[PDB]
Amino acid sequence: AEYQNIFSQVQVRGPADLGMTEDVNLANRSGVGPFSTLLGWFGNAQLGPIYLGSLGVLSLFSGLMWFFTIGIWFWYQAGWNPAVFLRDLFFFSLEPPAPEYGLSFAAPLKEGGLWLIASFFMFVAVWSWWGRTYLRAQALGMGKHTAWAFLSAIWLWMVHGFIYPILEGSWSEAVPYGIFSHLDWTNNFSLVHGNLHYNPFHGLSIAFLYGSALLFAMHGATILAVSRFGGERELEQIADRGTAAERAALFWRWTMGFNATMEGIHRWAIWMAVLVTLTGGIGILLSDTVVDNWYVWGQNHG
Amino acid sequence: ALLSFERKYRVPGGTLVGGNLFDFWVGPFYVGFFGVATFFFAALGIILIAWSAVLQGTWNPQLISVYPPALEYGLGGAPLAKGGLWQIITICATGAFVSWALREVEICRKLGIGYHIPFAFAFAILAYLTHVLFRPVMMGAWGYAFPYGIWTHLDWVSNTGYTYGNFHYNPAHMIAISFFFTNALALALHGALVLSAANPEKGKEMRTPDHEDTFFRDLVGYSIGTLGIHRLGLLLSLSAVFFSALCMIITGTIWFDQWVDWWQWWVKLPWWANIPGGING
Amino acid sequence: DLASLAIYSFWIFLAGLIYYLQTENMREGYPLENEDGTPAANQGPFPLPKPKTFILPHGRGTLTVPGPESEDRPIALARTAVSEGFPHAPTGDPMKDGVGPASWVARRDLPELDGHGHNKIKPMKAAAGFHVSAGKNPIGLPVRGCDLEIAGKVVDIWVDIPEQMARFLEVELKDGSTRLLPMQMVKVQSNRVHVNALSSDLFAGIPTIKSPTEVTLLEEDKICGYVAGGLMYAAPKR
Ligand code: BCL
Ligand code: BCL
Ligand code: BCL
Ligand code: BCL
Ligand SMILES: CC[C@H]1c2cc3[nH]c4c(c3C)C(=O)[C@H](C(=O)OC)c4c3nc(cc4[nH]c(cc(n2)[C@@H]1C)c(C(C)=O)c4C)[C@@H](C)[C@@H]3CCC(=O)OC/C=C(\C)CCC[C@H](C)CCC[C@H](C)CCCC(C)C
Ligand SMILES: CC[C@H]1c2cc3[nH]c4c(c3C)C(=O)[C@H](C(=O)OC)c4c3nc(cc4[nH]c(cc(n2)[C@@H]1C)c(C(C)=O)c4C)[C@@H](C)[C@@H]3CCC(=O)OC/C=C(\C)CCC[C@H](C)CCC[C@H](C)CCCC(C)C
Ligand SMILES: [Fe+3]
Ligand SMILES: [Mn+2]
Repeated sequence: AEYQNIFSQVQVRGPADLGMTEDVNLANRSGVGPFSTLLGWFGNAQLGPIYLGSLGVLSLFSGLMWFFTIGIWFWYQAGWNPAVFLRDLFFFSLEPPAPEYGLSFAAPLKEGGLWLIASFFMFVAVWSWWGRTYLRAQALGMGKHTAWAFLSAIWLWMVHGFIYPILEGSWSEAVPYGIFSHLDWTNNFSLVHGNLHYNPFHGLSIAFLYGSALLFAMHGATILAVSRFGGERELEQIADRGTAAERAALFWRWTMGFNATMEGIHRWAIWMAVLVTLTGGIGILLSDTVVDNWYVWGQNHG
Repeated sequence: ALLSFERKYRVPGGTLVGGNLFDFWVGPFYVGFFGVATFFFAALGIILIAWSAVLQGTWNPQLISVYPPALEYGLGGAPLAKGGLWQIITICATGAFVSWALREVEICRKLGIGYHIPFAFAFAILAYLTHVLFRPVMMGAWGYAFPYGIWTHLDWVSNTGYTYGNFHYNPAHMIAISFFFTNALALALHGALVLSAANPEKGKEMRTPDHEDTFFRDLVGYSIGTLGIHRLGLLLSLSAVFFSALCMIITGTIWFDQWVDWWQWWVKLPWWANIPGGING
Repeated sequence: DLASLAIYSFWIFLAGLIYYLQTENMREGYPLENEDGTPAANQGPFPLPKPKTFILPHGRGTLTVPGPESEDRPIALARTAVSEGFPHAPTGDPMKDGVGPASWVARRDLPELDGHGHNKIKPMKAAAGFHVSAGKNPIGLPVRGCDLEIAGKVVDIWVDIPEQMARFLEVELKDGSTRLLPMQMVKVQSNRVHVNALSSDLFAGIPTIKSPTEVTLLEEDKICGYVAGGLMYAAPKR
């Protein structure tokens, strides 16, 4: 039997590589953390350092408040009782304000107003955060690829709890922070607009999600069978092809009628997925406002 | 008909069976015994897919569809039209994913690399099998499987799920869902990185596998590093699918009731089980 | 309606992405060559993209693809048949010759750098502060081939300084010289390193490095490659 380089067989360490530097302000860099012999069987064993700018704080700060505001209220419902808390942990839920309030900011604390608070923070913490991944990429004079891909999500997120909700007139159309509740919220939304198996921008999103699990499953299996040729180094194969990428290639082209490259395969991917939340943000964005039943429209196509 | 660097490879060998007999190409397509096989099965299949569309009385694809043998047949033979074909059409579909897997193997041998690929692939095979071979035999009835159809199999999913109410509650199916989510978040990145390392701001030198790392670390205080990621991925997926196949082999055989119910066991725990307040008191 | 519109228009958007994608993936390997290396008739439906330029680092230059395709070397292979798509016999010894599974590429005779500009791949004994931090250390351990005979021993491990990772095992052969082996192709155990790929007697054949403290990209390929090839040409002894 052979080595499947799934986990390394030997670990090795050296000092801490405090990372490149370029324009980055090393002042906001943190001190390095410890090395785990754990992650080490899988990937790096090095933890840290971490760049916490002003933005890094903001985002994280609102990040908690958000997460906290949800805690308080869960504590309220459990009647300040721990065991309860631990028992009904999943059924608790901070629901949006009521349909009557529509899109107003008067909603009484106990009915929506605490749900608004929490969202307010989540926004800020999601946008400020996106933002960081920009700058960091900039401090690295690197491709805003990442900063873009992420947006793709913020997309779906933005529709799911702000765009769509503003288009149906009321806060009561958004999702509630809850573990089982939102689960259902989904289910209902499915039934409330014909069946979603029909909404095509949903049939599509399925495709990609699925697709990303098909692709990624490949790229990895692949890279792995051609590491014994220093293939993991996709970067330096790009700039100076090796037998790694050649072999990566011919296997697929002798298999499925074609092939990618080492830079390329990375663009397939990137999209293959960026599109799950893209097609989506649409799909949902349409059901109800532009199409009240999806089965129907599966008959007329208008 | 060949890539610029294709010739220095096309040597003979790599055959698991038949020797050189089928050791050759056709278009950029490798062949081998299994190349053939998946041809045999595929065709034979596409054909019995045409007989049921006539026996069905239509040639619109979205409409075409072939159905399992109804519950009444059990786990035995069924008249063509009512399951019979569905049965041979599955056989074929099977022999062709399998063949298609082995051929891949021969390739990993002529190209002398890893078996990571077909291996990986063997999972989606499994996932398939569960559907048309495992779950059914335990629930004792072919019928329980899905219908090969463009929308009919969708409805096969829609009703089967709801047979257990909201399916979100089947927990094994929560798991499966997480992976199908991260995985994708993964590829999302790998691709954003690699490419944000490889296509820097205009005017600068390619970046380095070193820059990649620094990113994340300065972003989420950690890097799994280029080999790991590519390992992470293999897992995120194979798992995501390992589990699905799981939450289905259990639905109807060991848990068949309301899924959402299952979850009582937790709230119905001695200590807190009674206490008043919350949502279950 | 707005929904029909949007669903078509996406299709269009989707087609065009496919394009862009497909092309982008041809900056290498393309154009196709006939079985004698002369351009091909049918280049398919997709065109060669307009060349793009990579500004390599550490002044090592520029890369521009699509570029002028060159194997840059001799291929000891000949047709076994009259018509196309057949195998291509190895005139001699595929191992030495650099063909098939053993094939190796003409990549710069330079080594991979890290991002600071100092040699990416170094050998432990010179790697400052680098030690084995976990697992069965193979240093001093005996190397056994596929025929089950000893062939040398381990004297050092080379490591990816930046990615703190292990990629090779400097092996000292019977004749006092060393050969590098591909981690990913060895199976360290309790009392021995076991290489399935090669048998004792071919260990020598493993190509050598000019510098003992660094290895050039071109150099890695030749090794691994040779190593690989072992899987199929070394089988009559394994
Ligand atoms: C996983 C749980 C359910 C299931 C649930 C769903 C759900 C839910 C959805 C689909 C959807 C799809 N499913 Mg399904 N599907 C199942 C099992 C299968 C099997 C099988 C052999 O078991 C097949 C071929 C398919 C195929 C398909 C696609 C036609 C379509 C998705 C596109 C996609 O993302 O592809 C991923 C892979 C690729 C893009 C690769 C390219 C290969 C293409 C897709 C092959 C098409 C083959 C054609 C159907 C068969 C031709 C055979 C003839 C003999 C020539 N499903 C099981 C039973 N499927 C989606 C849909 O309805 O879209 C309109 C959708 O929303
Ligand atoms: C029973 C209900 C319906 C149904 C109803 C819906 C509904 C309703 C929706 C989907 C949506 C989706 N469905 Mg569905 N769906 C059904 C059946 C299926 C089947 C199947 C095989 O049967 C499949 C494959 C799918 C697949 C999919 C996906 C393609 C898509 C979601 C992508 C995603 O990952 O979003 C998840 C990704 C994100 C949320 C990314 C954004 C990340 C955010 C911003 C991060 C927040 C972080 C937080 C602040 C921090 C937390 C951690 C901190 C440490 C605290 N559905 C059934 C039939 N489906 C969604 C869609 O958009 O459809 C068009 C959607 O709205
Ligand atoms: C698009 C379709 C639906 C939808 C459909 C589904 C479906 C279907 C499933 C989930 C599941 C989950 N969904 Mg959801 N989900 C939607 C919108 C959201 C929103 C939001 C702000 O809009 C959030 C925070 C979540 C969050 C979650 C997770 C709790 C859980 C998945 C784990 C996972 O894969 O993690 C991946 C995470 C990462 C890669 C990031 C790391 C973050 C870590 C793991 C911490 C997460 C903490 C969690 C969010 C805390 C919740 C408690 C707070 C008090 C609110 N969903 C929309 C409305 N969701 C799955 C489940 O079963 O859960 C139990 C599941 O099956
Ligand atoms: C109301 C319905 C229920 C529900 C009921 C079910 C049920 C019931 C099932 C799933 C299953 C799945 N569900 Mg669900 N599911 C729901 C909601 C969701 C949501 C969501 C966001 O709401 C999500 C993300 C999912 C996600 C998922 C997936 C994890 C999983 C299917 C993937 C898989 O492994 O396929 C398996 C993949 C394969 C079989 C494909 C293998 C490839 C084959 C062999 C090759 C085909 C080749 C082709 C014919 C030829 C191509 C060649 C041509 C020339 C091109 N569900 C709701 C709540 N879900 C399924 C599962 O777990 O399956 C195991 C399942 O049975
Ligand atoms: C195709 C789209 C895919 C995708 C992409 C994606 N997600 C992304 C990105 C991208 C490209 C990011 O750049 C961003 C990221 O940063 O990723 C690493 C992100 C991200 N995707 C996330 C989640 C996520 N993505 C998902 C999905 C997907 N993401 C898709 C598959 C899903 C699911 C399950 O479908 C989830 C849950 C986030 C983790 C992350 C963006 C982070 C964010 O928005 O944060 C706001 C800030 C907070 C929540 C801060 C507080 C966190 C804790 C509550 C703190 C409390 C404890 C701590 C110990 C306290 C310490 C205190 C100190 C004082 C000591
Ligand atoms: C972790 C599991 C994930 C995964 C992995 C995966 N798929 C893989 C591999 C791997 C590792 C491959 O190596 C292999 C490949 O080579 O891909 C390029 C493949 C592959 N995954 C494929 C499809 C596929 N994978 C899917 C999913 C997934 N694959 C998961 C997300 C799905 C979805 C989303 O459901 C599909 C459709 C194939 C394109 C390809 C393998 C090629 C192949 O099997 O070819 C031979 C094909 C035939 C012989 C087709 C004809 C068959 C019969 C004669 C008739 C048709 C019968 C069938 C029942 C009809 C169904 C109709 C529906 C409408 C109901
Ligand atoms: Fe990659
Ligand atoms: Mn509505």
